[PDB]
Amino acid sequence: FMVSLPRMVYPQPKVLTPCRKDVLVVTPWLAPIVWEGTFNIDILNEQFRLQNTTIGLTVFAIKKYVAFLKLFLETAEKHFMVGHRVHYYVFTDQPAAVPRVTLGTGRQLSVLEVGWQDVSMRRMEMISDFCERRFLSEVDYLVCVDVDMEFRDHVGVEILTPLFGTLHPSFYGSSREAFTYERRPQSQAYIPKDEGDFYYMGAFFGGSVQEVQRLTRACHQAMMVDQANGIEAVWHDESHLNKYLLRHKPTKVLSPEYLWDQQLLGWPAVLRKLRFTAVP
Repeated sequence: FMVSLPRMVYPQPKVLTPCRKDVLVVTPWLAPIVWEGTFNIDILNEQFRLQNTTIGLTVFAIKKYVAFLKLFLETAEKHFMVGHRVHYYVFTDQPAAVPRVTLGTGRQLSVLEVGWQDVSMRRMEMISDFCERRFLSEVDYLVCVDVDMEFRDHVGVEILTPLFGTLHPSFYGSSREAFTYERRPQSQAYIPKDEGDFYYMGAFFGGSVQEVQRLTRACHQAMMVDQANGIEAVWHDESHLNKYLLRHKPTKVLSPEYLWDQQLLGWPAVLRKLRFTAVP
């Protein structure tokens, strides 16, 4: 059950005036593609706060990657879901190397200790196999991101939806034949040259807990089949994520504002904001 929104004063949306004319803002299966200018964050914040939404953010920081946690977490505090309940889940082989980062009210962090083929499967296995009941009890949505990143601008409830992927920044303007999908028919991640909507990045996906566990379970199973068959997909769990999102369409797609590499790709005019970016 959803209570009424309060009275709000904001500019009238204009039917005969698009917010963005330069980019595709809805997929052919009627999922919004999230770009700056397409959303009124005040309306969305109201909708999600009225449901007392809790967002879980999962991040793996193994071996040398623990060094990235301080900037990752400090910038998440500035930019990620501010105002909403947030639970960080840091999966690491070095619990003691996790920095003590000061968190805003309503936000918490849990450190989860973890122990080549298993390493590739680790993340999908952890989210679907071991953390299943925990997540269902603790959060409404799960977001899975890479640690060697920093938030530079708002990343908020505009992304939340049953299932989302993010446009890989190297491929958003590419033809599908150029996408680095797995191309060997012997792999469960196989996608033919005449299929594919988008190339999604493994570094940022999520959705409701139920849908994220479905995705990670399916990818983990597919990866185990490939292992048994002596094959490893070209881009590992990203190849499987792409296969899954081809066959189970996401209910939102995030624009490359949400996954960018400024050193490699600059700041094109089509990106009004750079929200979550690679660390040089």
